[PDB]
Amino acid sequence: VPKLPCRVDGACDATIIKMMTDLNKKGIKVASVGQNYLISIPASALFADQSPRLNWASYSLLNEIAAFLKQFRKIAITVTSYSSKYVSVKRERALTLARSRVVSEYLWSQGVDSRIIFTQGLGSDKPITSYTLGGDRSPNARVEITFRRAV
Amino acid sequence: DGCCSKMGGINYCDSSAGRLVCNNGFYSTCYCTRHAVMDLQFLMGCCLWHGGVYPQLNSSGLVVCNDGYVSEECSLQK
Amino acid sequence: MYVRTNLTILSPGWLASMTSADGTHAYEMQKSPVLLVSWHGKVMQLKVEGL
Amino acid sequence: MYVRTNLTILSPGWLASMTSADGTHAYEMQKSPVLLVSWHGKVMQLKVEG
Amino acid sequence: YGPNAKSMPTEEGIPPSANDLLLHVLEGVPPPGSRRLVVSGGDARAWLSNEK
Amino acid sequence: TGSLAGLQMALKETALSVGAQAGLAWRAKIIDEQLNKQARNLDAIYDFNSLVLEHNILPPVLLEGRNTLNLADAQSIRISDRTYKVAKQAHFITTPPTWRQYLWMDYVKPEAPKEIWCIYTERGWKNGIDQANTILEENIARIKEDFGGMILYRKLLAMNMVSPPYVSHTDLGVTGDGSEIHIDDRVLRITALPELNVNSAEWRAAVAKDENA
Amino acid sequence: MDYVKPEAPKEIWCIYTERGWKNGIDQANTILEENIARIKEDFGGMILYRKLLAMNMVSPPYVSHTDLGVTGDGSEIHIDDRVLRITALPELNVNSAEWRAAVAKDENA
Amino acid sequence: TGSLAGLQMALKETALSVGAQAGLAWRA
Amino acid sequence: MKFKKPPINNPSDDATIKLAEAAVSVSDSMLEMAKVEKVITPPSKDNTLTIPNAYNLQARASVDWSGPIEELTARIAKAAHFRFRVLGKSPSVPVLISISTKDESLAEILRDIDYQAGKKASIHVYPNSQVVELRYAKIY
Amino acid sequence: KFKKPPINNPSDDATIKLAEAAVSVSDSMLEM
Amino acid sequence: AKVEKVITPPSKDNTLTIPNAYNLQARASVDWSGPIEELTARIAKAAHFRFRVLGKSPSVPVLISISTKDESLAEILRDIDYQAGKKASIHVYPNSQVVELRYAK
Repeated sequence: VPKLPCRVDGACDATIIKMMTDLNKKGIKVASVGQNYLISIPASALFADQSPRLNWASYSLLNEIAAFLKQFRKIAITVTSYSSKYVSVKRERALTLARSRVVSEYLWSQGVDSRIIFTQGLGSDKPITSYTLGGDRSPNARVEITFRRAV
Repeated sequence: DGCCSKMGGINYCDSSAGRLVCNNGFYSTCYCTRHAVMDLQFLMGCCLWHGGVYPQLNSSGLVVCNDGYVSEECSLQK
Repeated sequence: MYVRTNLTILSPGWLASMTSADGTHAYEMQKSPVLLVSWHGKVMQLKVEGL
Repeated sequence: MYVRTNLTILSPGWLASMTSADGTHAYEMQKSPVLLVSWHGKVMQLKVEG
Repeated sequence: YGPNAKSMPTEEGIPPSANDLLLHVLEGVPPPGSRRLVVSGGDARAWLSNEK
Repeated sequence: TGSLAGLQMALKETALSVGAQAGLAWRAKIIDEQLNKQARNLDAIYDFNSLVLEHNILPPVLLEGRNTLNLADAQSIRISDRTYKVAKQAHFITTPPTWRQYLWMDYVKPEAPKEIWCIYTERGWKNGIDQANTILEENIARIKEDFGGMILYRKLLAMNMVSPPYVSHTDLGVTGDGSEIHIDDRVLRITALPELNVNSAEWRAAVAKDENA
Repeated sequence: MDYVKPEAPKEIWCIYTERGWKNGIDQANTILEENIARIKEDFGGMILYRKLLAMNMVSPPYVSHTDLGVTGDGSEIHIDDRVLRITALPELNVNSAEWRAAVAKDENA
Repeated sequence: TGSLAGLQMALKETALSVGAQAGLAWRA
Repeated sequence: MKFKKPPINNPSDDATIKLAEAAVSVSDSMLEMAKVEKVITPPSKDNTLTIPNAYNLQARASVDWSGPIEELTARIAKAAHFRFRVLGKSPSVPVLISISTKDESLAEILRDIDYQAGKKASIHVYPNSQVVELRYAKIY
Repeated sequence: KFKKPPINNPSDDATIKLAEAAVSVSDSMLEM
Repeated sequence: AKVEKVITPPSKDNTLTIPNAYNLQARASVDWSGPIEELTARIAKAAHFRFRVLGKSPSVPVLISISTKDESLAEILRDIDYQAGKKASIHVYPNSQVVELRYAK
């Protein structure tokens, strides 16, 4: 007992509840059904107007999300990016792929202990809302990070 | 001490996974059996990666492992 | 053991058995401190002391 | 087949085997129409009729 | 061969198969006469029978 | 001891010895209460009565292993795809077995008995509880062995890899002398025990379809 | 390397305790260096084997396998017995007339 | 004896020997 | 905004955990081999032919019984207002049944008893004479 | 006024799984 | 690894292709470890085909091992062809509804 570990290291239930509550008040949607977890981020809080260039201040938010992801134990993470319709199908397929590549790289640079990270960009193919009047301000231009907690 | 803090407290030990269950439906971070997936990387003792310590008692201080290797490292010096 | 009853012996396993004309059973079996019987569709236990 | 030789039989696979004091071998094995042997560093083949 | 030969020839044959105790080990029943070991860190059981 | 600047008991065993027994007995009682609560479900699950063969013969117990390798030493290996073994042989029974001879745990109430006494009595209590759980797990493995071996026998008899037991009965008439008579003597004897057959040319396969829409 | 925590214990005591500390550190470094030499031996010997097999100076190991069918008696069966045995160990060849050389070019511009 | 918090004669045979005989004779 | 996940039951005991884990493996071993045996020998006949139904075989019952066959069959026949019949000699090793149902008709109870009897006994019903008949096998 | 629950109800996530396994085994017995 | 690995082109791969008849798309569930002829005959009988054998069975039979839970018979036939190796082959004719097991001389 004094030399076996007593819990998974660096993890606490109060810290999980605290950070989930803070993220939901800030505006990033965190949801859990069963043991699957979803984090949904609006694209306006991360990128410039449809360019794959991060602002300098959004790295604090990515750091906060990485500190959340270190609390669990997991095997695979999927990052998928979706955008809104601008010019053709190809331009936003390329845009969403670039956005997901950059975000998953910074998450891999920080110490998330996953075995696989998959990245894909779906363009503007799967909308979650019929109100399509905004540009990048629209609620259906987003990045979603999904995973399953393992044991 | 406090495993399910900011949850409802301990419900029970799930021995199939080796984990505690809190009073909301969340798995805890605390272990409750020894056959749980703990991520062990650092182990003590000597004659690891051999058979272990051959249990004869020696007049001198040499420590010999079960496959004939001699641990000079756990052996006392003169 | 030699057991005289009109219950049905289920568990410990007997060696020989006879039955009378009115439905009484007699069993010869090895020794055990418990017997498992069926009464009227219900399984219960009988306890044997004095071994 | 029971084969008596002092070559070393390599490929076809045997059932029982013996060696003498001076190095002659006797083997019992299943049937096959070819044997692959190597004598003192050199590989060759034998062809068996009958 | 007389009482001095120079030596006797040497025999080998079929290598023996797997030890059939592993069928009981697969079922989870310890081999008879064995003793228990304590395993920590994962889902496994272990026994010691004949210094194996 | 640590760094360079860092360089510059009988009640013990008596506490463990009274804690282990009390923990073991208490956990044994709780296990028996949980077993007695669920008595009908276990009778429905471990139904030995509906596996019995023709003349009230208990089926043999068979074991299976797959994808087998043995490294006998250096220079030799032996591999096989499946192996089957007869662990126990068939015999006559008068009563079927029940789960109680496997799963029931034994209780005798132990009535045979301060700064650090409490913590070590408590540790002994934990050790006794853990030991009882281990004992129960081995019992579960044993009952699973008997039921799984018999069930595997039924499948291999269906798939024509074992032979059934062959039984002969002899009818005597009215036998005895003038001091004792038996009216209808019959002697029953099984003459061929079940056994695996090595002729692979008669083996029968089973292909199960699914059909929908 | 093997660790067991030693819990088994003033004018000139300090300097000699410090000198003993330096001696123990130096001894540990020497032990590690011999271990490094040993792992380098095993890997370098195997790597050298691959090069000489490519350059045709050793022979490969020759292996034979025998297929038995369904074997056993009526109390125990094994479905597909196969026995594998390597019959020729690798060895250097002294006939120098079959040896093969390797000349590696470079080409630019 | 019981829980963890729970843990934290010649006249005998002479009485049985005079009672058994008297009960047996009276019932007889 | 307290987070909660829906199934919150009573606490569980690890013996019940271990028994459940054994029972699942027993159940799917059983399922697989029953599929094999059904594929190998297809059944052709049904005991509706030997036990047809009638009026006042449609009274209902719920039963939990663990004994010999004769008493239960006699109780069912007496509840159905039928005469009861035994054919053959009862064997020395008794024929044991175990029935645990809820709300089925007496014809269905009789058909399940007949299926569990197996090779040892049989049930027949004659509705024009109002007779339930149990006959033992000519074995031993 | 009052509607009590069944007295032996599988109100436990291990007891539930045990009871479903007990159901399926007996259904398989009937198929056999 | 790039120097040492040998591959075959997808044009000259000797494995039986999926015969895409309608009767061979039904799902099945097989556990078998034994001779090849009886399992192939059962697969053919399940597909309402005929089954015929051309060649001579050897002294030691050809042993395969199939253990699957949900799979169509055409790919089960493909696994039988792959595991048989050089000693036998399986041909499917979907006009005259027949499968054929051919031994190697």
